[PDB]
Amino acid sequence: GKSTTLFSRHTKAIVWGMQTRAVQGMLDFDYVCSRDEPSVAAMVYPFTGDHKQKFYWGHKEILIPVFKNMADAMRKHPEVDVLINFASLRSAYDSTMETMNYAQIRTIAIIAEGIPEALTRKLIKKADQKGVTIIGPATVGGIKPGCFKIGNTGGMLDNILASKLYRPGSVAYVSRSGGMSNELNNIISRTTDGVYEGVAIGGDRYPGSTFMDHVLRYQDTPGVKMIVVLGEIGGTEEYKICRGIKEGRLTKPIVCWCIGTCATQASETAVAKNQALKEAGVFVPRSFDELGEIIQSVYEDLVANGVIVPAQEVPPPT
Amino acid sequence: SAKAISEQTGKELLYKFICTTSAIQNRFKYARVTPDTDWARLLQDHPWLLSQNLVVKPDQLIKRRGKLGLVGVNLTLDGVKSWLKPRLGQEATVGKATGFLKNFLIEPFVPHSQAEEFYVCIYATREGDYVLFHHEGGVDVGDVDAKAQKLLVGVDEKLNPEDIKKHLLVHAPEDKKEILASFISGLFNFYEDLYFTYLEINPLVVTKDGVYVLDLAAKVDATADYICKVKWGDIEFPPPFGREAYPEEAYIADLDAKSGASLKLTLLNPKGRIWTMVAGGGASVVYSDTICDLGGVNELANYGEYSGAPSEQQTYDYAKTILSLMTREKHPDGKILIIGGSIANFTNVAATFKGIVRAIRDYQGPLKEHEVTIFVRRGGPNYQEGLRVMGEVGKTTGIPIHVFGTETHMTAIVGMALGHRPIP
Repeated sequence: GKSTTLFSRHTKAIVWGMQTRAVQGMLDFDYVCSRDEPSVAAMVYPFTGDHKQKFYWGHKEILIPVFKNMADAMRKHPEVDVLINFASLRSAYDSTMETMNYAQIRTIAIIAEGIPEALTRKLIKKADQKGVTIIGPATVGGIKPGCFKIGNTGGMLDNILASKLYRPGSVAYVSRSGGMSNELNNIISRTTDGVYEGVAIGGDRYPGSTFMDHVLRYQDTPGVKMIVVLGEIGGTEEYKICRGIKEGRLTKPIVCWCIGTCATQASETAVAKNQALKEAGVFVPRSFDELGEIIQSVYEDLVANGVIVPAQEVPPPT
Repeated sequence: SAKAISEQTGKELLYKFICTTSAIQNRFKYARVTPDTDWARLLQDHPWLLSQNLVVKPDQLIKRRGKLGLVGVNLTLDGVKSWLKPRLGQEATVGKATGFLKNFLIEPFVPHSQAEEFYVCIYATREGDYVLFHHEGGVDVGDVDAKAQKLLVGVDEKLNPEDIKKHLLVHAPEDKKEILASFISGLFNFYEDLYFTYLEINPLVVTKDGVYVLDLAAKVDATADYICKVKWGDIEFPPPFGREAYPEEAYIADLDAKSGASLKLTLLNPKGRIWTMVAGGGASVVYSDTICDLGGVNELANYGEYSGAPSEQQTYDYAKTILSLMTREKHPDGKILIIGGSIANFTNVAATFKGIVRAIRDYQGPLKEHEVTIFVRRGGPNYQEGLRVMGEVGKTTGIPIHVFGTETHMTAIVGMALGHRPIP
């Protein structure tokens, strides 16, 4: 079965690929989050021999092992349950398939854009079989403030600090775009106590995980008090949210806006989706231009009713 | 993404690569005709054009050609030339689409009965590929999705020939089940081998003489190039039937092809007063939504984006195309340029904005003459430096340029630009 909780302040990850700038970005994030320890335990890269890479954990200097063979990495780091896969599109399929032969790995982020749809269907098939959650392909990843950040998600520390992604709030979100993920970080931090978790499922035809996959997790996560979904014209994914609410599976306040209203099957339009979600009791704004307003409005109501109790701002470390 | 290919491309690949014991007739017997066709040369290259009567039809991703009377059937070569005179190079309308008929396919006519027409289709879904068969194909096939026998070939599964026989072909003539079964098996292996996501043959014709592929439509997964290039060759992905591309659209597409950055431009109304230049896929959709929501749909000049960390030179080249396009004619109310976007994760905002600045500087004179006002909202790496040089080039040139940061709601500038709200 698939996990409800993908990441925590104790998550350890293996990074596949040679991505020192991204790894250092994650460590800077880890440090400002006041994690006890670095979130990246090791790297895997078959194109070179074992060795170590130099990184900084605060002002301290540390070494992260890089393994030629994935098995060595897994075995020496049994505590790792997340793999972030920066493989190029030519290597992404085999490396992801190989990763799922190791049951410690419960979550895989697949970064590469351009993986053939038929290969992604096979990744999905194996992942659903093994109970492994896939975020992506063709995604920057996602972020869980105070806990874990996938690769380049959330930009520079400048951005991490401005949108206060170094500590949790009460709002979870999902979208296809990481372009729009960062905007969601910004909108949510200016209008609420901040992001609790955000995921970008990526733009491919068959995402490894869907909107509904994550909305369910959020529904089953006590720390999450409200949910924001940025949907889009095309496909019927958002209707699964309607049904979830009508069936009573989904009870927390949900805000949703589907982009693509000006694109001029019928049920697949942003217009139709927006209207149907609204009738189902989803908080849907008149337009993107009012998305922040309605998020803020739903948030203030949850604060008034004691559902959200805004934590006190503590400044971040160095 | 999946992209359509021409009928001729699809047929060529099928004739080249399908492996079936069932005998496929008229392999490679097709000739392509355009307005630039040398007819004496074509005849010498396809002498078979004289050996029997012909069929001629446009090959430009138009559906229902037969029933809409766009197919010339059972004609001599002269009759084909005659049928072409009033059509080739002329405008035609199909549904809400209008364009020039400029690409035609000539094939041999195949005499056959309606009872010899069948329907086959294969298409991709998340759960696998569906294979469809119906025993009554053709222009008259009707609502085939409601009627056809259907079978899902699951992810990483095999199409079982017994299922084809015992389920797909239950309603087919008993003497044709064997040839049909072999063909479909072959068609499916081909579909999978060449990374198709859609493959329709309607009608598929079987006579005493064998199998004829009369009509074909198809899409392949274009991202599979690195796997299939050895079989695909220089495969071409045609645009939908409609207007021709503008030279500037072709230039941007060529820009796009030459890099991992995404660079897209489509002109809606080249005389519209509202131009956009947005960073981010989602963002560009949202800005267009916003413009239409506020009543600007008829003045919306273009849509597109520049994404995925383009360099300063690439952004310069993109921007100068836009600036040229928006300075062809004056508008009585002047014009608006929306330079917007969400907050980038890795695009270098300082690098890209330097490109746009250079472009603004080269076109400053006409931009003033055309009363262009520029609104800018952007975040990401080095964004502060980017906004600075952008405001700065406004002061230097005398072009009104209002710049905003992440404190401003992404779409707010649209309302400002259109005078629905004040500029702070």
